[PDB]
Formats: sequence, C-alpha cells, structure tokens
Amino acid sequence: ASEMRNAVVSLRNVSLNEFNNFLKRSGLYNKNYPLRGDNRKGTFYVSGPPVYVDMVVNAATMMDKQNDGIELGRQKIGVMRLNNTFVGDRTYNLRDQKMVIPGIATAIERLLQGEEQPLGNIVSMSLQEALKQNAAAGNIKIVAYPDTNSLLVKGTAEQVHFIEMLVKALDVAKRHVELS
Amino acid sequence: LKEPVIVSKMAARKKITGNFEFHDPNALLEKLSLQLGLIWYFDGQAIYIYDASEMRNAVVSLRNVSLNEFNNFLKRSGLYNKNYPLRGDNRKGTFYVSGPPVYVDMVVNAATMMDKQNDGIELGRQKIGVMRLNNTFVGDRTYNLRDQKMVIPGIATAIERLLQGEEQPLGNIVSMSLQEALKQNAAAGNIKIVAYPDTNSLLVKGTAEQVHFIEMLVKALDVAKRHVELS
Amino acid sequence: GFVAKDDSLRTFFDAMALQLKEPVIVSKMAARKKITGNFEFHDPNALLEKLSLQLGLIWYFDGQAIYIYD
Repeated sequence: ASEMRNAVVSLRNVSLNEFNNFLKRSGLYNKNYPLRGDNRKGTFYVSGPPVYVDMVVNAATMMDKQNDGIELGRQKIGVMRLNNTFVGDRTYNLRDQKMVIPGIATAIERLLQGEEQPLGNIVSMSLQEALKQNAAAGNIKIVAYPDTNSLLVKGTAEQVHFIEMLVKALDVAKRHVELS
Repeated sequence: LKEPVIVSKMAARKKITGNFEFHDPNALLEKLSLQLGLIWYFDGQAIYIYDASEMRNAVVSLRNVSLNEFNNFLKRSGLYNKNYPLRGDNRKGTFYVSGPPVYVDMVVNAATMMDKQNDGIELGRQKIGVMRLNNTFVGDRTYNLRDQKMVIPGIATAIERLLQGEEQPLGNIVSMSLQEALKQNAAAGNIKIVAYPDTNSLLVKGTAEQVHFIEMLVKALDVAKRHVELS
Repeated sequence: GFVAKDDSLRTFFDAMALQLKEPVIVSKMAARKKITGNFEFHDPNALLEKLSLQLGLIWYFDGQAIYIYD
C-alpha cells in the first residue's frame, strides 16, 4: 500500500467520458479504483498499484496517436435554389459606362478570403464540438451554377447551414418603378 | 474503511493517545489536524496523510482559463478539497497552491494541461451583417462631365482604405475579464467590406461588437441630400 | 486560556495548530527557541502580533495556513 504511485497524463483527442467507457468494454477497469476526471480539462488522474498505474499511462498515449490520423471534419454539399435574383455577375453595356454588378457567389467569395477563423451569428463532447466549431472560414468555397439558378456551397455541417441563413436574408424580391 | 489509507514516513513515525472512533474516517481526520498535527487528502478512492511540515507551495500561470473559470472545473471533477481552497487574484491570470505534495503537484500539472487545450480552440466568432442603405447609392460613381473626369468613392471604398493594415482595435465614434479583453483585442484590419448593388446593401464582417460598431458609423454618414435649383 | 512556562516553541506553535482549523508551519530557526507567558489561543492572528513583540518572529497568514519564520 505504501508503493502507490500517481500520474498526470494529458489526453489530446479523447474526452474524459469518452475515455471512461473505453475501460468498461476492455475489462481492465477496476471499479474499486476509479479514475479522477475534470470536465473542462483534457486530462485524468491515476491512483493504484504500479502495474495498473503504468498501464493506463501507456493507454492514453496510444489512444491519442490513433485519432491524430483520423480526421474529424465531414464536409457536406448544400444546394440552394434562389428565388428573387439571378446568379453570376451581370454587366450592363449601357454605352456611357461599363458598369458591373457582382452576384452572390462573387460577393461573399471575396468577403471570406484568407481568414483562418470561424464565423459567428448573423445580424441584419465539449472538445468534440469545439474542434468542429474551430473550422476555418476560408475553407468555404462557393461556385455559381446558372442552368438551375442555384448555388453550390460546401462547409462543415453547421456553416453550410449558416451561410444559407445569410443568403435567405439577402435576395429580397425587387420592386417596380415606372417613369414619366 | 473500504478505501485504503496511505501514510508517509513522517506520518507513520509518531504515536497517539485518545478516543478516536472509526465511524467517519473523513470527519476523524479534521480532529486529527487538531490532535496529531498532520494533513490529509481524500481524492475519492484513497486517503493521503502526510506531514504538516512537508507542505509545498506553487506559483503557476494560467493562460486561457480565468480564475473563476478554473474554480468551477474542480467542483465538477470531485478533486476539489474544500478544506484547502486555492488562492485567487481577480485581475491576474494565476493562482496559488497550498496543501499536501500530491495535491500540490497534481494541480500544477492541471493548469498546464488546461491551457494547452484552449490554445488550439480559437475564440473568435465572425458574424456577417447586412445593412440596407437609405440615402445614397453604393459603389464608386464616376461623372463623365467632359471637362474633368471626376471620381466619387462610395462607402465601401472610403472606410476600406481607412482601416488598411493597422493591427489594433477600434474605439468610440465621435461626430470573464480576460474572455472579453481578448475579443476586444481583435485587429481593425480584419474588417472586410464588399459592396453589393442589386439590393443597395453592404456586406460587412467582424467580431460580434465591431460589426455593431461600424454600423454606428454608416448610420451617421448617409444623410439625405438636399435640392438646390439654379437660375 | 493557557500559560506557557519554559516549553519549546516546537510544541507551542503546534498548539496553535491544535486549536486553529488552519495548520501552523514554522521553520528551523522558528522551532528552536522557547517561551514563557500567558498566550491564549482565542485569536491566532491577534496572538502573533503580540508574538512579534515577545519572541521576535515574523509571520504570514495566506488564508489557509500560517508561515512563521525567523
């Protein structure tokens, strides 16, 4: 009993509750000696016999090197049909000035240029979530597509939801003005 | 007790005389800090009883976690010794450690592992704002008045070159304390505005107060123009 | 209260830890000398302001412990 060791081991790609259910399936979990967790911290704390102490230290190192090769991001493709305007840049050859009008897919294309950052809230599993709400805004890529008057967007599974909140609040139905 | 008890070399040295019933091993040790002069720590599955003269200290910096953010972490963990609280400082990103050398050295490794997690997590949440203008057009207009080719810059070209470069935040228009101070430390150069003509509207982006804040500017910059007629 | 009569400071400053919930830790030079006098344990913080006028020691209370040095 006097030979009990301690250990402080960081855990990169596994959550604290993700790690605890791993030992239940393994059969190596000593229910008499639980591991001591911390909800907003990616570590755990070890107490017990020096075989079981040194075994779980090598466990967290081998679990984290596995999930470094596994990539978490699942890009999905969304298709929005516009309703109140065309797509693509239009030019008006009005013979006094060559004016250009950029479309949807050119405006917010150069808006999100570069900018390693995530994007927020439009105004007119905690590490498992925080690492997919840490996706780059520059990884959005939008291509116009005329013969269905539709857009092609791509992103991680909330920001393809999230720019479609923008484009729904940006194509209002235009109004007619007549002249005399 | 079902949980075993582990003592040190100095803790197993002395003796004792008195009535000490084993009906509550946790409440007995609070009296044994008043009788034997020892310190103790119950992590949840064992008791670590060490010498009182072996108490260590520690000064550990804490980068991406606040002082009240760190304190509620130990409440959820079950490792928090309410008998030995940690000593905080409201405008300082550290904390101070006192107790047994297991519990002292455990929380030193705790703050190092919590700060390396939140370095990968990025705090900034850019949002996109859409302002419809009311009293002027958008985009640069040119007047081909055949005596001089004059140019008139729009909204989105004027304050575009105004905020060029300039790693700095922006202030107050004149006509959780570290959690806030690191998002009021966003660069003014990261604003990017693109004009958008066929709704006569702007597209702006920024962190969640400066997209509020340049819209205070553009609301005070497009006044309705007045008519002058000539004879 | 309690009256000290030529006892060592090792047991005397441990007697403060016998009364106060916060333990008392002294150094090697602080546990060397002795004391004689009436020093009641009713206020361990106010007793040490008198013990800088009797024993010639310094002390610091961080909030959870007392560090009494030379």
